[PDB]
Amino acid sequence: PGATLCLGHHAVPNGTIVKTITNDQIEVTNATELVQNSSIGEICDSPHQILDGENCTLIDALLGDPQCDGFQNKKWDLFVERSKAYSNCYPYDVPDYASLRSLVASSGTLEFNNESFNWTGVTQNGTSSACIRRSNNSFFSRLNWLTQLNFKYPALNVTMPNNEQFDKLYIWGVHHPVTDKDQIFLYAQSSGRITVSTKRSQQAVIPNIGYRPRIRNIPSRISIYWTIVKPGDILLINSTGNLIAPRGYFKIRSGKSSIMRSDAPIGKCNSECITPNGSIPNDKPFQNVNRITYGACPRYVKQSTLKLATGMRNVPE
Amino acid sequence: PGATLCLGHHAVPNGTIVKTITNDQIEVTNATELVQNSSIGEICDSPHQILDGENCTLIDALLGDPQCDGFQNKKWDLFVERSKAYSNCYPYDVPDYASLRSLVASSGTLEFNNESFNWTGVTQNGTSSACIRRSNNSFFSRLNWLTQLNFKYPALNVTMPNNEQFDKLYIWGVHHPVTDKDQIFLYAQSSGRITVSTKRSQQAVIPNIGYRPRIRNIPSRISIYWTIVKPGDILLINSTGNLIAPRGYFKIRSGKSSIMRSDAPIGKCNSECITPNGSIPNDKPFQNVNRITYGACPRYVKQSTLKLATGMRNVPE
Amino acid sequence: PGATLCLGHHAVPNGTIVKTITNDQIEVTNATELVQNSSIGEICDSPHQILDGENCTLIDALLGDPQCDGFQNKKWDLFVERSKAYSNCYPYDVPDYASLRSLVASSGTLEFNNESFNWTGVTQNGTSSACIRRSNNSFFSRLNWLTQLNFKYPALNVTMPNNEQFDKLYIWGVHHPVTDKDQIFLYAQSSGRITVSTKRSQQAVIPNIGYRPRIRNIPSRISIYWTIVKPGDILLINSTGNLIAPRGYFKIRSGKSSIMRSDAPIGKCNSECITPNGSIPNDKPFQNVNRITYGACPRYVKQSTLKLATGMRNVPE
Amino acid sequence: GIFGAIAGFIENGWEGMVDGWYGFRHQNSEGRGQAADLKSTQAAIDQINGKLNRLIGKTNEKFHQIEKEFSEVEGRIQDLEKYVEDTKIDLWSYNAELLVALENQHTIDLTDSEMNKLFEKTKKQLRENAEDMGNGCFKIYHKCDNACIGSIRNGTYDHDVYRDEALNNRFQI
Amino acid sequence: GIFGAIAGFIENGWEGMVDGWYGFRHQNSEGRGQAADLKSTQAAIDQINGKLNRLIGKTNEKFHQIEKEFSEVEGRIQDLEKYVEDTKIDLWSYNAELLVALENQHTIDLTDSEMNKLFEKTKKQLRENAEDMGNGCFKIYHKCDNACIGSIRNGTYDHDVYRDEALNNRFQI
Amino acid sequence: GIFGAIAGFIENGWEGMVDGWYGFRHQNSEGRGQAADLKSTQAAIDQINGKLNRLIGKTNEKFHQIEKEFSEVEGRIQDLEKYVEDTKIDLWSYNAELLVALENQHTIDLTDSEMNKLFEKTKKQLRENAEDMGNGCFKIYHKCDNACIGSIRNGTYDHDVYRDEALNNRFQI
Ligand SMILES: CC(=O)N[C@@H]1[C@@H](O)[C@H](O[C@@H]2O[C@H](CO[C@]3(C(=O)O)C[C@H](O)[C@@H](NC(C)=O)[C@H]([C@H](O)[C@H](O)CO)O3)[C@H](O)[C@H](O)[C@H]2O)[C@@H](CO)O[C@H]1O
Ligand SMILES: CC(=O)N[C@@H]1[C@@H](O)[C@H](O[C@@H]2O[C@H](CO[C@]3(C(=O)O)C[C@H](O)[C@@H](NC(C)=O)[C@H]([C@H](O)[C@H](O)CO)O3)[C@H](O)[C@H](O)[C@H]2O)[C@@H](CO)O[C@H]1O
Ligand SMILES: CC(=O)N[C@@H]1[C@@H](O)[C@H](O[C@@H]2O[C@H](CO[C@]3(C(=O)O)C[C@H](O)[C@@H](NC(C)=O)[C@H]([C@H](O)[C@H](O)CO)O3)[C@H](O)[C@H](O)[C@H]2O)[C@@H](CO)O[C@H]1O
Ligand SMILES: *[C@@H]1O[C@H](CO)[C@@H](O[C@@H]2O[C@H](CO)[C@@H](O[C@@H]3O[C@H](CO)[C@@H](O)[C@H](O)[C@@H]3O)[C@H](O)[C@H]2NC(C)=O)[C@H](O)[C@H]1NC(C)=O
Ligand SMILES: *[C@@H]1O[C@H](CO)[C@@H](O[C@@H]2O[C@H](CO)[C@@H](O[C@@H]3O[C@H](CO)[C@@H](O)[C@H](O)[C@@H]3O)[C@H](O)[C@H]2NC(C)=O)[C@H](O)[C@H]1NC(C)=O
Ligand SMILES: *[C@@H]1O[C@H](CO)[C@@H](O[C@@H]2O[C@H](CO)[C@@H](O[C@@H]3O[C@H](CO)[C@@H](O)[C@H](O)[C@@H]3O)[C@H](O)[C@H]2NC(C)=O)[C@H](O)[C@H]1NC(C)=O
Ligand SMILES: *[C@@H]1O[C@H](CO)[C@@H](O[C@@H]2O[C@H](CO)[C@@H](O[C@@H]3O[C@H](CO)[C@@H](O)[C@H](O)[C@@H]3O)[C@H](O)[C@H]2NC(C)=O)[C@H](O)[C@H]1NC(C)=O
Ligand SMILES: *[C@@H]1O[C@H](CO)[C@@H](O[C@@H]2O[C@H](CO)[C@@H](O[C@@H]3O[C@H](CO)[C@@H](O)[C@H](O)[C@@H]3O)[C@H](O)[C@H]2NC(C)=O)[C@H](O)[C@H]1NC(C)=O
Ligand SMILES: *[C@@H]1O[C@H](CO)[C@@H](O[C@@H]2O[C@H](CO)[C@@H](O[C@@H]3O[C@H](CO)[C@@H](O)[C@H](O)[C@@H]3O)[C@H](O)[C@H]2NC(C)=O)[C@H](O)[C@H]1NC(C)=O
Ligand SMILES: *[C@@H]1O[C@H](CO)[C@@H](O[C@@H]2O[C@H](CO)[C@@H](O)[C@H](O)[C@H]2NC(C)=O)[C@H](O)[C@H]1NC(C)=O
Ligand SMILES: *[C@@H]1O[C@H](CO)[C@@H](O[C@@H]2O[C@H](CO)[C@@H](O)[C@H](O)[C@H]2NC(C)=O)[C@H](O)[C@H]1NC(C)=O
Ligand SMILES: *[C@@H]1O[C@H](CO)[C@@H](O[C@@H]2O[C@H](CO)[C@@H](O)[C@H](O)[C@H]2NC(C)=O)[C@H](O)[C@H]1NC(C)=O
Ligand SMILES: *[C@@H]1O[C@H](CO)[C@@H](O[C@@H]2O[C@H](CO)[C@@H](O)[C@H](O)[C@H]2NC(C)=O)[C@H](O)[C@H]1NC(C)=O
Ligand SMILES: *[C@@H]1O[C@H](CO)[C@@H](O[C@@H]2O[C@H](CO)[C@@H](O)[C@H](O)[C@H]2NC(C)=O)[C@H](O)[C@H]1NC(C)=O
Ligand SMILES: *[C@@H]1O[C@H](CO)[C@@H](O)[C@H](O)[C@H]1NC(C)=O
Ligand SMILES: *[C@@H]1O[C@H](CO)[C@@H](O)[C@H](O)[C@H]1NC(C)=O
Ligand SMILES: *[C@@H]1O[C@H](CO)[C@@H](O)[C@H](O)[C@H]1NC(C)=O
Ligand SMILES: *[C@@H]1O[C@H](CO)[C@@H](O)[C@H](O)[C@H]1NC(C)=O
Repeated sequence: PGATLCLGHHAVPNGTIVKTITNDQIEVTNATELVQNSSIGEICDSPHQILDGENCTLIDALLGDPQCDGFQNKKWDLFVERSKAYSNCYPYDVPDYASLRSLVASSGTLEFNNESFNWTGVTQNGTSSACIRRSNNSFFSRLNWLTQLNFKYPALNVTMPNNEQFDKLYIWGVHHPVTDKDQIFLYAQSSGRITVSTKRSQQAVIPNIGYRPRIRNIPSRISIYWTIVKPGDILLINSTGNLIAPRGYFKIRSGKSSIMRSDAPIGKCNSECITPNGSIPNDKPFQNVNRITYGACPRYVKQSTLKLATGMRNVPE
Repeated sequence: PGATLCLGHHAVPNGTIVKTITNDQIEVTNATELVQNSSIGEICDSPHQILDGENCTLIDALLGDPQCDGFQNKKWDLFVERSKAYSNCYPYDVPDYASLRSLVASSGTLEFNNESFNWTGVTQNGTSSACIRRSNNSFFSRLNWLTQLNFKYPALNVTMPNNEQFDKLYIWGVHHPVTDKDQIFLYAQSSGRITVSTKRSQQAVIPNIGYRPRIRNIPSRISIYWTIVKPGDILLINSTGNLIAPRGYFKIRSGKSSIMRSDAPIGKCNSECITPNGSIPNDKPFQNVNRITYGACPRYVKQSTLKLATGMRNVPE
Repeated sequence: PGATLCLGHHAVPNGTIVKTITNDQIEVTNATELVQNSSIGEICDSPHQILDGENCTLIDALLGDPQCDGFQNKKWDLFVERSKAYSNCYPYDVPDYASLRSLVASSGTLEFNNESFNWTGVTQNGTSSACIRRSNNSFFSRLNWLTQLNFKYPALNVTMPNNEQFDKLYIWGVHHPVTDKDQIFLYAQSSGRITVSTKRSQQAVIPNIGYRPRIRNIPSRISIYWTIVKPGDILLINSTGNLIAPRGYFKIRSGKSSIMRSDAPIGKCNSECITPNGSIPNDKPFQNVNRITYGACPRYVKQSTLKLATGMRNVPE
Repeated sequence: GIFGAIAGFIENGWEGMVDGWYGFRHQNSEGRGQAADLKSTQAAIDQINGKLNRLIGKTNEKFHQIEKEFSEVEGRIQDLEKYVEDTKIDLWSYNAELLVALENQHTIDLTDSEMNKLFEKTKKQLRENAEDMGNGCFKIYHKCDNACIGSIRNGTYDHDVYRDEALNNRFQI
Repeated sequence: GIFGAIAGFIENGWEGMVDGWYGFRHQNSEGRGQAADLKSTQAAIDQINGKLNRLIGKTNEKFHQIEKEFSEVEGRIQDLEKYVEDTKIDLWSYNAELLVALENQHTIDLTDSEMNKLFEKTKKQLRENAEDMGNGCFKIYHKCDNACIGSIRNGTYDHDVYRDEALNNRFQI
Repeated sequence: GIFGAIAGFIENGWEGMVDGWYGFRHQNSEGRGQAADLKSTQAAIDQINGKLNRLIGKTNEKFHQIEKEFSEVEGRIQDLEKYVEDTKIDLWSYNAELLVALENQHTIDLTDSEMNKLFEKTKKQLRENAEDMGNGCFKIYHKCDNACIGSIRNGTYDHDVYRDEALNNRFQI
């Protein structure tokens, strides 16, 4: 009689379909998903330092819009800008806004140090009804609106050395009056000019008089500029009118900081990978949640699923 | 005696050489080519909507050069710009020409709506011998050359609201006169200024008086600018001279449209993939015809041939 | 009795660890390194034509700073800019410095041809104590500082045709005087203007009067511009003051030339691949020395080692 | 599979083997039974776990990058930002697709290989005492009780003990 | 090939087999003949067709991109546009080169495997009635006419019918 | 390995084989000895050299590119330059990692395959004159002196010369 001995392998009743080199559909005993397709719908407040902009853009927090006073001197790993954010101060633009936003975002700090600029012969601290702070006319906290004093605006020629061991970022501007008459009321002479320079750079701006559409009842505008001053260099401001002056400088750091546009709520939770949709788990190598990410994140791909076989071919009875 | 039974496989007298991991030359029974290396030398007019620019660049069709009047209000998937194209109107430049070309190309439409701007106090519809239409002095069809009236050019301060549910694209310009005297003849005052603004943007331009090399007997120039106005915003034009005014706006769309430089003739035929050399078949995954493509196209690679084995190793008798 | 016959394979006492699909550590009999991790610390002077900038940046060699006179008309495959380089002439900036540096670097030549511009009515060859050549006040060798003559600066309106079969690169500038008074001393009228044009381009520059920090006792500045003129086109310079004029043109070539920042010494040796660290051998497919390379180079990767198995699994006794 | 055992000469798998991936079924004088082979099972599992270790929990940190959504039309610079990102995503998408296809082909082939190796090992161990029936089973030509079957499974089967019996049974008429 | 049959222990292919990729040649009492094996042929063809299905007629649509040719010198922005494109093309060129090399190695190995599988299957079917001559041929130790050869090819050969005859022929002196 | 010979049924390698990669050890009436097999050795070496030929000394020339280090903060354009480069380096780094892993898996499997092929060839050559002991060795059931062993190694062994002797020794009691 004797015996029979058969060699074999397992199988399961509930197999899973995967792709190989030759078959786009072959059944195996088990598989695992490699594409993360969901978020938890909130941005976890740990372990990265999150700064929720609330009603403030980063640039409004920089300049010191009155609704943004709570942000002074704060740092972040990730600044979160909300779609509801709005400006509520003197109307302005920033030529190359995207670059100033980017460099501040990457610096990761709003640390500001006041400096005593010698503004002799002019009126300081100009304010407007377009920028209300504690029910009073006010202005951007970090900027100093200079105007005529005793119907004179004597030329400004002011120096600020950088004797620190770090770079200084200066934010300043030019006021564009609505009319030739308002030019005179504010600055005494018919035409202003600004020159801001260092040993390694120069920026010359002329105001452009004219009507713009009213914003908070203001048809004039301010244009914002910036200047970096290295250790051992000097800022020189030379102007005969229309200068919106700096009050000091921002520290500029380098590191891992950034900015993200998102309306996701901030949660009390811990997750390494942030997307605008919310934090995502980072166990999988790929994800199709969002191409915008911050932190230790799976790589964005177009596929909504990629199944890795974790068992043999399934061959049911 | 018994029998012999031999197992074997086919072979062919005409095998083909392919590459593997270890051999750059091994013979197999059959292979197929994965790199498309030829075009049919014409751009098929189907299934994409082709617009042949003929003697017109896209920008000349936009502004309304007289040879381009046939293009008014047309749409395209692919605008084809010919190397023979030439301008035949008032000499102009476009600061950031490449960007205006790109954004119009991507919009895919020349749809234009006239608007009634209140130009009181100036002469409208200025023309030149450099821009002949039906044998008469003329100008760009979409632009309105404003000049003095009764030796006066009273300041312009004109508004156009956008109460549509889409964005408007406005094209406008500044005339740069050859001399200080021609400045006076045309605009009455010695210096012009233009401010074009919205609630969200401003653009200020000053003319630059001087001689340029003559083009169609003209040593002056026009510089072209553009402004997008969103729903609920307003265009404000404030100017004391030198404005080349818009007559209305272009619709701005989003979609799959583009522009291509090519001298290939347009054919009556149907092909998904377009290159500057002509349409190419898209059965293969790769191509070495041109890195410039439009439509469902094989991917550009440097190789002129890549042979995929479609049979076993060939081992002839 | 009979015999025994055993089949087997070699092994070594000193095996090497490699990675496979399933194991990050498996021992094989032999392997070879695919990542080049070292340089010889000098840039070999062969087989590429190396130009060591020494104390000169490319832009200073172009303009003709006095320490750079030895560079006139030289060509290179690779221009090497040293971190110690410094300017020693009239203080200047170049709006879009990076682009001018790049286009000259890629052109690969400082070949300059003098041209006889008709400067009637002005003083030529202005010099300064900020730019000493052979112990005397001097200026950039390729630029011509024009000033008033007999308390007049009559308007300049000067043409230079390109009747060559190649493109010409022109370098020119604008002087920005420190004061309104120095404007008068130099140029006779209170305001200068420059227009430089061709049939296909125009550039209009206005000087900006003001104090900058002193460099070699100079609080004024020069801003540098450039213009390419094609065959059959014409350069037209139209100016009433402040022009720093070209003396001729640079040839502009196309080819394989570039520029590299490095402090590595130049060696008498032969190596195809250059990095800022020094030349590297190019036998391996990858390297982790530097992402900046010139010549036939291994590709930069993040790994410091990648071992390719060149033998079987090692299974010692 | 490339070794021809799983979905090949082994007609199907065994849904009732739940304590291993590969094993043995027998019929003899004392009944019929099943036992998992732990070494082959572990060899396959270790290889698969090695793949997983390379792919799971291994993400890369990125911080400030470029913008990828835009509220306004801009032209050339934005066209370039968009193209850089689309280019990147298509290359990573390709990498992911190829990786999974190669990994899965390899997992199928390696598990096929482990089945084949166990079959070949058993075949050699049995020497002249059994014949391969072609379906993953051996006909054993001698009395082989539960201890004997166990000895085959454990690698302690001495073919010489049974050879005379087996040869007589194989080569009779 | 990695299985050692094609361009291995099978000395060469058969140019005169035009109705299949793998098959059988025999010599017996009634003559010598050839027949294709359709199952092995189809297995190889199906795998190759599966590859082709992934690669042919599967192109991706792109629309407005960046410019890739330039009529004027510009410097920094154009340098970046050119580098982005050159970078892309080199990465796709690499992907294409590797894809074809991997695919072709795999096609050679899978077709080698199908030859080996058919050989192994036939070997097992013949049991103790034949011996492997080392060159892909079996010496069959019994009278095996056209119907008998046909039964081997069709998987209906009963080795027990011929075993006594075959053993007597194999193990004589 | 996927063929199960090296680090498989061959218990270990031979540190004392220095004149080839694969070979033979024997014991007979005249002593015990070793000889390398040159054909199998060369087959493995040729495949490995073919890989090396694709990877060594094959660099690509690049000239003027983009800047990759910056002395000043600039924002948008520099952000894009940096992202393009980081993107490129990560894609090449991935390509290098995958290439080496695939190449090394393949080198291990091909060298395993060559060992298996030599074993299978020898097995077939010996016909009914030897039995596979399961550890890469054959028991040869006839007197097989140095010339006889040499004939096996050289492919000139005539199994018919020894078959009667061998069958008598194999199938005795
Ligand atoms: C210098 C001055 O007093 N100028 C008077 C004009 O402001 C005024 O025009 C009206 O201004 C209205 C709101 O005005 C403020 C503001 O922004 O809130 C008042 C501020 O104190 C003043 N700030 C400073 C530092 O001088 C500021 C400034 O003049 C403008 O914003 C600059 O453009 O203006 C509102 O805009 C009205 O619509 C407008 O008519 C005229 C007419 O009353 O008198 C001027 O003397
Ligand atoms: C306003 C006016 O009539 N100015 C006269 C100059 O145009 C004229 O200079 C000569 O102009 C010649 C060609 O002239 C036109 C043209 O472009 O065809 C005639 C147009 O009607 C006029 N258009 C408008 C809206 O006024 C236009 C315009 O003045 C210029 O293009 C602006 O730069 O000029 C040709 O260019 C000659 O070479 C040139 O001498 C002078 C001298 O005759 O008299 C001015 O009164
Ligand atoms: C035109 C002239 O002579 N102007 C005099 C001023 O230069 C002078 O200001 C002093 O200038 C000092 C150094 O001066 C030079 C120079 O750069 O070396 C002398 C050059 O010959 C002159 N070049 C030309 C072509 O005219 C040049 C030029 O004026 C300036 O660089 C333009 O900004 O100046 C040094 O800078 C002193 O600090 C400064 O006071 C004043 C006062 O002496 O007299 C002017 O007549
Ligand atoms: C130049 O054109 C602009 C645009 O049409 C004119 O601006 C408009 O000026 C009027 C009159 O001051 C503004 O009306 C005001 O509205 C506020 C609040 O809504 C109200 O407090 C005032 O009593 C007054 O009604 C109007 O808002 C403004 N329009 C825009 C779009 O800004 C400008 O007046 C023109 N200039 C001249 C000199 O004609
Ligand atoms: C940079 O700062 C310097 C110093 O403050 C400025 O120079 C000064 O400019 C003022 C205003 O234009 C000059 O005043 C005028 O002086 C003339 C002299 O003839 C007089 O007639 C006018 O009535 C008027 O008062 C002043 O002379 C001048 N001071 C010095 C010491 O040079 C310069 O304007 C500033 N530059 C910029 C770009 O703002
Ligand atoms: C400033 O320099 C420019 C450039 O040399 C001078 O432009 C030239 O002006 C002459 C005289 O008007 C132009 O000649 C004209 O040519 C046309 C057709 O070819 C003809 O119809 C006229 O009868 C006359 O011959 C010449 O084309 C023009 N050159 C360029 C390059 O534009 C300009 O006149 C100078 N200005 C002063 C005030 O000196
Ligand atoms: C924007 O539009 C407004 C309104 O049209 C312009 O304001 C007006 O500008 C004109 C021309 O400069 C002024 O005329 C001048 O007025 C003075 C008054 O002392 C007179 O002496 C001169 O002879 C001349 O006629 C006018 O006063 C002024 N009108 C109003 C209502 O403010 C403005 O110029 C335009 N802005 C731009 C940038 O084009
Ligand atoms: C406007 O402000 C600037 C910046 O403070 C003033 O520039 C400074 O001017 C002084 C006086 O000329 C310069 O001092 C000079 O230094 C050189 C060599 O170091 C020496 O040869 C002279 O005897 C003198 O001591 C100083 O260097 C310069 N500072 C800078 C940063 O450039 C300028 O004078 C002010 N203008 C007015 C009209 O007040
Ligand atoms: C381009 O070159 C032309 C020709 O040189 C320049 O035109 C000339 O400009 C000068 C200086 O402004 C004019 O001189 C002035 O003429 C008036 C006439 O009423 C006189 O009252 C003044 O005292 C002064 O001398 C001259 O008329 C004029 N010449 C010609 C032939 O048109 C033009 O200024 C240059 N353009 C630029 C942007 O530099
Ligand atoms: C952000 O801005 C919103 C909207 O302006 C603020 O919510 C409003 O606050 C006003 C003023 O007290 C209330 O009268 C309204 O009830 C609110 N309106 C809406 C639509 O919610 C909000 O307080 C601001 N947030 C922060 C953090 O300052
Ligand atoms: C995460 O957010 C992105 C961006 O909002 C979502 O992608 C959008 O999905 C909508 C609705 O299906 C589409 O109309 C848009 O085309 C997508 N937007 C963009 C900018 O691509 C995505 O669906 C979200 N994913 C998850 C998992 O929540
Ligand atoms: C399609 O057109 C391109 C671009 O004109 C051709 O590539 C050019 O070929 C010429 C002639 O051999 C070379 O001198 C140029 O270097 C190439 N130009 C560019 C811009 O790369 C290409 O040969 C054409 N291909 C086909 C199949 O027609
Ligand atoms: C490059 O510049 C350096 C530094 O200015 C030069 O070296 C100096 O030369 C001066 C002037 O003769 C000497 O007095 C010093 O001894 C040197 N100083 C230092 C710090 O080395 C050098 O000669 C210049 N090189 C070239 C090639 O011109
Ligand atoms: C080649 O030079 C590069 C650049 O200087 C070196 O990389 C730097 O290494 C330093 C010191 O370890 C680090 O602090 C920097 O982060 C690196 N710099 C940059 C710009 O990445 C590299 O180490 C050198 N390699 C060799 C082999 O010499
Ligand atoms: C090979 O030759 C045959 C017979 O002439 C022909 O039909 C076939 O197209 C050829 N194919 C290849 C791939 O060489
Ligand atoms: C074989 O091994 C199993 C598992 O350890 C053990 O239970 C059994 O007793 C062994 N049988 C024999 C016959 O060696
Ligand atoms: C084997 O199959 C073939 C093909 O269907 C058939 O023609 C033949 O008669 C069969 N022969 C035997 C002996 O079963
Ligand atoms: C086998 O080949 C070797 C190597 O060439 C040779 O030295 C030896 O004499 C041969 N032996 C026999 C028995 O053929």
